[PDB]
Amino acid sequence: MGPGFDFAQAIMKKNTVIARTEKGEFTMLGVYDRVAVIPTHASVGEIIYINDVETRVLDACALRDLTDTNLEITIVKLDRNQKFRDIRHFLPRCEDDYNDAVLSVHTSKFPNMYIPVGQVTNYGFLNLGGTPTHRILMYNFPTRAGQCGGVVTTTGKVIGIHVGGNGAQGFAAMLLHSYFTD
Repeated sequence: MGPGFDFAQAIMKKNTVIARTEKGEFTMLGVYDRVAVIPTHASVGEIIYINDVETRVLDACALRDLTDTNLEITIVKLDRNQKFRDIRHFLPRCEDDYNDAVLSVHTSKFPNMYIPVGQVTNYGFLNLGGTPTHRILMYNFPTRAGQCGGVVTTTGKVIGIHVGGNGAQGFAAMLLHSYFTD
């Protein structure tokens, strides 16, 4: 409808795939080459389905910060015959707060979904399903089941992926440029 949705659509149309594990279907953001991200609670194994194709997982790494605390991001390298558009230059370098964000989701259940979630707070510490977690972003939108892996954007920046909510508020793990230095 406007410039927020335009930037979000540009990311969804070229840099997402539908990932399916034993724990369900997730929006998965492709970042560069064959490297993508997914919430750690997706429990990625040796095999994953990508747009319903059986795919070997070449590597998977559940990130923690230097305090040894969960970040709820898993970086996955996919045995795929095709590279993602490199979007590392849209990633923020530091932890920050943001105005006017969009959460975008694409699964079987919720195709072509775009939610204007508004202002984003650097929340920091969250007990997320009983796991201490750092680098959490918070938005005052009642997000639901099926939205995990959703991409959080502003005009010009890809800032996080949706990892849960409490019924009133939604929560995303930060994406930083330093996670994807090759």
